[PDB]
Amino acid sequence: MEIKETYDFSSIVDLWNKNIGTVYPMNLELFKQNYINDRQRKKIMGAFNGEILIGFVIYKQWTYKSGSLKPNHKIGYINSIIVDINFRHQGIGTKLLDAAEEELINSGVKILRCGSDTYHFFPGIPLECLPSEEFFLVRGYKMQDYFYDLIGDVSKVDFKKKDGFKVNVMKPEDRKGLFEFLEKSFSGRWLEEFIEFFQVGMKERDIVLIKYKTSVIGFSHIYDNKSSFIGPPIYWKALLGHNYGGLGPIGIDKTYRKQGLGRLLLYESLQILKKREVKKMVIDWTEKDIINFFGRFNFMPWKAYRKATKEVK
Amino acid sequence: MEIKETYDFSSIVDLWNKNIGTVYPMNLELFKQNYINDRQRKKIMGAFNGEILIGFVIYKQWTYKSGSLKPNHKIGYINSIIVDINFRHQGIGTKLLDAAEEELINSGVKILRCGSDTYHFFPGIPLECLPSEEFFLVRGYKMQDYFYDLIGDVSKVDFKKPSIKDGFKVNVMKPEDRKGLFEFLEKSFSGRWLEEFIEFFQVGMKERDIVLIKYKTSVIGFSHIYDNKSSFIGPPIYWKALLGHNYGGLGPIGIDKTYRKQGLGRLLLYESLQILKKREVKKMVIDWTEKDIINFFGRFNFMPWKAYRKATKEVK
Ligand SMILES: CC(=O)SCCNC(=O)CCNC(=O)[C@H](O)C(C)(C)COP(=O)(O)OP(=O)(O)OC[C@H]1O[C@@H](n2cnc3c(N)ncnc32)[C@H](O)[C@@H]1OP(=O)(O)O
Ligand SMILES: CC(=O)SCCNC(=O)CCNC(=O)[C@H](O)C(C)(C)COP(=O)(O)OP(=O)(O)OC[C@H]1O[C@@H](n2cnc3c(N)ncnc32)[C@H](O)[C@@H]1OP(=O)(O)O
Ligand SMILES: [Cl-]
Repeated sequence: MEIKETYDFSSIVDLWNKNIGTVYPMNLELFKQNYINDRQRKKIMGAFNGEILIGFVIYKQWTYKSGSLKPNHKIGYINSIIVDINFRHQGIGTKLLDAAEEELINSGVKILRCGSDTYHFFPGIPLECLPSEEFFLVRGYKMQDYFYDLIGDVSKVDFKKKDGFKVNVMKPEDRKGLFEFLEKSFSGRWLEEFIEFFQVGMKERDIVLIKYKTSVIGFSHIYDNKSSFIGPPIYWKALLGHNYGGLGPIGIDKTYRKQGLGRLLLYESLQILKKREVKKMVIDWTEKDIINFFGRFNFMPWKAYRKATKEVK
Repeated sequence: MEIKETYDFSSIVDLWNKNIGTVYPMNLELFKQNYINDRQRKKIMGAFNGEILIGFVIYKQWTYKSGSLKPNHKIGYINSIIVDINFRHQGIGTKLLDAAEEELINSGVKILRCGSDTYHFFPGIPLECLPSEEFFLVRGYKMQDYFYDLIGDVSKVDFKKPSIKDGFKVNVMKPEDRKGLFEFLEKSFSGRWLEEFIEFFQVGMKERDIVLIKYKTSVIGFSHIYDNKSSFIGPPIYWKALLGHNYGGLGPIGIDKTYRKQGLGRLLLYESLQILKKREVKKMVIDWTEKDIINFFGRFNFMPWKAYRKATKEVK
């Protein structure tokens, strides 16, 4: 059994699907999009029996800026790790994770996270992967709070509907105002996302803006089967059926919160998706305390993910 | 707004599907199967605006024996409660649960449970219904541990048979094994599983849905398996609308206490799955498992799919 670098994305995707594809169905397009475009220092280590892939870990160090933020080099990530089911409990996972942790630690990482990376597949350890929590815990990762992907069917329910506030799809002329808003209200990871996604296929039609007069005060990113950029809400579209969609992120300026404007933006974003003939759709990577906000629109927790962090000693 | 008894199963199914049908797709065949054949003292109270159902609660008291066991009349169950999305936060849920609880308390109930009933739809509060936990908490229910439904695709993996001791062999049930099945169950699982065997055989369960393990001639264990031909719809295949073409399921599975911890369960499981895999089964579910038993099933590539939280209110 050899441990060595690999970039055979087809072999990886095949193994992923054989092992967890029922719940995290992976296509090669998504895998490539996410891996090739990520700007962090990144590596894939594979476990091999001769030329046959029997497991892999993907891992990253935070070395690229996030909007107005400079990289914190102390932070590393396990994007994913999977050993094939017929090769479990032989030490391969341990060897893979050791290789990745050693490399990260040698490069200055002091805090290791399970998912939550740029171009993540996972916000945290999936509930479907709950048995792996024992493997991580033994290896010094602390199990923290939960995040949730929510699911709803916008075709299924009708909802009932403020001076100077308007919500419309983005037009190309809005670009400048969108970026000023982000620089001001969401200047980290959501800003970085907007910058990078526009360089790899996101259209203005996927963005809804709420304005007060001329000024942008919040946004959503929405998804359907015509979107070219494949974002987290539609990662798992194989489970969502036909005319699938998604929504996230969504944010309002802190100054304008708690007066129903989030609710208006959400309502109008959904109506737009509804008129695009969307049915089943996902809202990604929510905290518990915000579920009810989307739940008023009949969204329910679908998938859960457990945050998990190892402090290097 | 009016609260009254209802048996309009169609309107209930529609309301269910409108509100939670993306993750718990209900149909009338399943609903009727589980509601009508339940033998407990049972009721549905509906909430209505004029003629229109806007909410319901289904609830039960343990009044019917469970195999060798007498009922414990102190246990009541909330089988399900759903208020329509367009009428939430108006106190309808409170009203319905108040009436359900009051009736149950007056018949001698001291322990109220969220799901887990006979002919349940849920083992506990679904994780998809997590925001309800807070609703139940306000009422004095206490949140305990979790159960899981597991999922796998038995078409995608091959396993080496586990190495088997002489005298043991595993076979689909035949119609004469019946006598010795019930002797095994009376001896080894004489509550809920015995009872369900009794009842399920009367409403379409078939020998082909049962696998049995034997030491020479004696029945030492069983599994219940399911596919698109099963006419009894049990827990593993409740949500078969989410499982695609050629769905299946497995559960319960049990080994006589004296034969445990020697690999016999693993053999029973392996062969039960082999049978399924030969029947062209693809995605399948294993229902209502505890955390300590997930990895027994996980060896065969099963993964937790749905989670339910145990929740109990003590009447004071
Ligand atoms: C951020 C994320 O990626 S979250 C998603 C996590 N991934 C998954 O859940 C996918 C499914 N699971 C898996 O792929 C695997 O179960 C993994 C990756 C979690 C673990 O890989 P494995 O190769 O089984 O790990 P490994 O065999 O090193 O360790 C498992 C146990 O077997 C033990 N072991 C090692 N060698 C042997 C042996 N020869 N015989 C028996 N046991 C052994 C290890 O000591 C370990 O026990 P411990 O945890 O008590 O120390
Ligand atoms: C065992 C099982 O069935 S588990 C599955 C449970 N069901 C579900 O999850 C299905 C989806 N959810 C629902 O159908 C609903 O949200 C339910 C059934 C959980 C709650 O129903 P509702 O009718 O909205 O509840 P109800 O209005 O009585 O009270 C809830 C809240 O409404 C508000 N409220 C209560 N009464 C009033 C009133 N008269 N006017 C305005 N607001 C009110 C309170 O904020 C209360 O808060 P709390 O939840 O902290 O107590
Ligand atoms: Cl941000």
